Amino acid sequence: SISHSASATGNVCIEEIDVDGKFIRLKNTSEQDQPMGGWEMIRKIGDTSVSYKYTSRYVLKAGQTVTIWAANAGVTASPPTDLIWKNQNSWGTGEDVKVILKNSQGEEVAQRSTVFKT
Amino acid sequence: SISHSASATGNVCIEEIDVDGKFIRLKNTSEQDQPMGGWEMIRKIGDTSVSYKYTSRYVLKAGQTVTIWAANAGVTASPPTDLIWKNQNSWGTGEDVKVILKNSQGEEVAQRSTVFKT
Repeated sequence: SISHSASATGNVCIEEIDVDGKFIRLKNTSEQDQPMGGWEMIRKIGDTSVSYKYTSRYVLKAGQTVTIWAANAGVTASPPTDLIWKNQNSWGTGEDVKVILKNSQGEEVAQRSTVFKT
Repeated sequence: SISHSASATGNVCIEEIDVDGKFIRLKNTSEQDQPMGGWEMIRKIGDTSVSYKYTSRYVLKAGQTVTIWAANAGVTASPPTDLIWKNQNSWGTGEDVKVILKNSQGEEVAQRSTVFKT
């Protein structure tokens, strides 16, 4: 049934898209701090594609994660380890989700999918 | 530079191939505990395809990671969290790796890559 796919071209990799639809977690695989200012994260469930734009001064430090929770998730924001998506609630479950991460230029530096079949 | 790849058709997925060359970590993303008896990890470096056959009754519980430590790594076994690979030592650095998980039937349930390009 469940099927996962992933890719990366650098330090940051998308680690998990929650099956219950409450968070998206990224991680810095490298040992070098990655400035993520101006980066973008586009989550596409079918037709809709919602984009989270990182703050101008964000730095995902080495070997550490960032968990973008939804507003309805019930988890408060404690940056930098945890952040909250502004004005976007849970995306839901059962639908194919694909999350694309884009740098400041606009290239795709990472991806992750969760295609459901039956 | 460094690239990444991943695939999964079930609960168990491969989470990291050590760049230094000391461990291969998996995880049971789903809530279902997975019976992992007789499964095999074919770590394909270049031509060689060394493989680790699992115990008869090992089970990866929900949201639980297993790390197949090398012999020369220096970490003692502490099952079920960590396990050791018999007489395999280090993969090395700068080597393109591919670790393929195999179920008891012989099918592939996971995949990971770490293609290094200067």
